Amino acid sequence: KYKTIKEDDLNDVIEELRFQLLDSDVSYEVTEKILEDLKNNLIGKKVSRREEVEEIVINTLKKSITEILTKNQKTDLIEKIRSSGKKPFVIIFFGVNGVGKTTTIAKVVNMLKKNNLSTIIAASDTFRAAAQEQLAYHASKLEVQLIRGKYGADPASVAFDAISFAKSRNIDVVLIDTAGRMHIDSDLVEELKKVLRIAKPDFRILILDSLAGSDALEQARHFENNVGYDAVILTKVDADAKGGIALSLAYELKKPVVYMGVGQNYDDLIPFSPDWFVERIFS
Amino acid sequence: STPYEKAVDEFIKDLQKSLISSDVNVKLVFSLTAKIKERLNKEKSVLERKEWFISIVYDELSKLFGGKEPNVNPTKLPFIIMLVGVQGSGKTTTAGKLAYFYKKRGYKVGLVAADVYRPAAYDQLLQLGNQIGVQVYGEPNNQNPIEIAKKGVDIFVKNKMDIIIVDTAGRHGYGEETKLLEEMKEMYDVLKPDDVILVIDASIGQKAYDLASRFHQASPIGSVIITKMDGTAKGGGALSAVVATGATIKFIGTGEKIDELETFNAKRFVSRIL
Ligand SMILES: Nc1nc2c(ncn2[C@@H]2O[C@H](COP(=O)(O)OP(=O)(O)NP(=O)(O)O)[C@@H](O)[C@H]2O)c(=O)[nH]1
Ligand SMILES: Nc1nc2c(ncn2[C@@H]2O[C@H](COP(=O)(O)OP(=O)(O)NP(=O)(O)O)[C@@H](O)[C@H]2O)c(=O)[nH]1
Ligand SMILES: Nc1nc2c(ncn2[C@@H]2O[C@H](COP(=O)(O)O)[C@@H](O)[C@H]2O)c(=O)[nH]1
Ligand SMILES: [Mg+2]
Ligand SMILES: [Mg+2]
Repeated sequence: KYKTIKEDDLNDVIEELRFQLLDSDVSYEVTEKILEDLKNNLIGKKVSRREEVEEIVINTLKKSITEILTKNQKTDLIEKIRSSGKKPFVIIFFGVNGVGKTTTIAKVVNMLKKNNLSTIIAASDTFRAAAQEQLAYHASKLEVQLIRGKYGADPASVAFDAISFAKSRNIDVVLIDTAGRMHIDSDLVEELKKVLRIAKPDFRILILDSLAGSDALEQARHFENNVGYDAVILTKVDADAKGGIALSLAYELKKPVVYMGVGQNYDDLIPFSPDWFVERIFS
Repeated sequence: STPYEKAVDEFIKDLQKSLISSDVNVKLVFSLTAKIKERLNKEKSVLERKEWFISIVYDELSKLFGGKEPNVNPTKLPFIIMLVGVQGSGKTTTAGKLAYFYKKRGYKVGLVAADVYRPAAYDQLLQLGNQIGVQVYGEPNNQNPIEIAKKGVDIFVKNKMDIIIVDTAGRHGYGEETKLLEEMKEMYDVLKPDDVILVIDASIGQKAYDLASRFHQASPIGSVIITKMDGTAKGGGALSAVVATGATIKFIGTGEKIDELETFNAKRFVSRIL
């Protein structure tokens, strides 16, 4: 009654799926493993005669991707903060140059304000031209306090002062901005580790650019090994980017994406949902 | 199936994986490798010579963006450069790096801050200008980027600058930002720049071809600068952007410091892509 799936039944559809995932910026190596998983799960399985093999394959993949992402989800960040007895709850943001750290911090402030949580920002990028002025504009528009630190202060001193200030004023959250840095830059990685030792953050967020190809996974791997982080925010998804890095992160590193940036305004931030990701990719 | 035909096939298969893994646009990898395969079957009794295979790859890849060392000294003076590219790609920093490169070569350089959207865009470029000793024109109170661009170009031409470099706001051109492509076209029509330079992050993935194509249709891209080559990205997406536009790659960025810009080297880049 039921037909048995053989490898030959799967070849054409596996190739179409491979090019769909690759086009979605799921890296080559992860795409291959996922499709090998898929083939192995299906070889030998029975199926009705007038059922289309191709559709069972596609649905099995959508279901496997949904499970890979759903299993990696953690507690919602706002619930984490509210359930935390820590004041302030300290969050740090890092990642390579230009990915969107500073702007994402502003969106996070906006989201926290809507959830009735008080916030201050530590301007701990003390290197790049106009890094503090850029944050000062956002802080002013969001009507939150920016801590710039004393004149000439290094990133750790700025963060230390920000946390001390938040403690005495019972501020709910401190958000630490950091300069862009390459994951292979030993000196700057050390500068970051120095801020971490001093700030002891409750949550660490790596920022990845969703327009980035295979290097985004490489950034994530290196930073996890040299620094360590809790979650990822993917930016610039509004550039018609599929964001296949989300799948690679879960599959390879067991790291979750918690939000996605979808524009340059403060409201342009959405939570990550497996279902939403699967629909984006396959539709 | 001849032993040679088999050799060609396995070589082409391995090359396809390599280029895709380096983020070259997938469709492009297949069309490029199809041409290469055809050449390997038509050109040069003999069996597989990997060395000859590789030479044809380097040849077809080098064709794909020009052999010739880029000329980076302006044709006529004054020479107006307009920098464009995706949010965060490195435009403002690269403007400073370019100003530094030409100043070191004895040119009078002016920088124009024509980004009115990003907070502290003006401050950022002014600080870079202050650092390297190059004059920056901008109007922080003006919300019309074209007016700033035009006024800045006109003042620097009048004062006999040799090279004038216009920094512009980041944009990707999709969804709502189709209007930003229209604004870029309008700026292009008004300035009539001598070179439109697409500044592109080395790490860019599979969107690169279509995104660069959208840019090119709005305002023709003359040159490309690939930033962040000090990172680990292979750079195949940047290669894809170059093929979509027919533009010439002139410089790469190799760090955050203002002197970290160098002329593009085709052979090394092919080797990097692998
Ligand atoms: N379209 C779009 N642009 C975004 C998004 N997130 C950030 N950007 C834009 O990307 C650019 C770079 O953002 P920025 O916050 O300065 O990034 P950064 O990582 O802090 N840069 P740096 O490493 O130099 O500090 C800005 O123009 C910002 O508005 C997003 O989700 N969508
Ligand atoms: N490591 C490295 N960083 C670079 C390179 N070029 C630029 N950067 C860094 O990349 C980040 C983004 O630079 P920026 O000039 O602000 O880019 P932009 O395209 O003007 N941004 P926007 O689109 O928001 O206006 C900065 O941190 C800058 O220092 C490079 O070659 N290497
Ligand atoms: N809220 C607000 N922002 C403004 C106004 N005029 C300019 N800006 C902002 O100033 C920035 C551009 O000037 P600067 O480069 O000098 O920062 C942009 O972020 C722009 O949105 C205004 O009237 N209100
Ligand atoms: Mg920043
Ligand atoms: Mg800029």
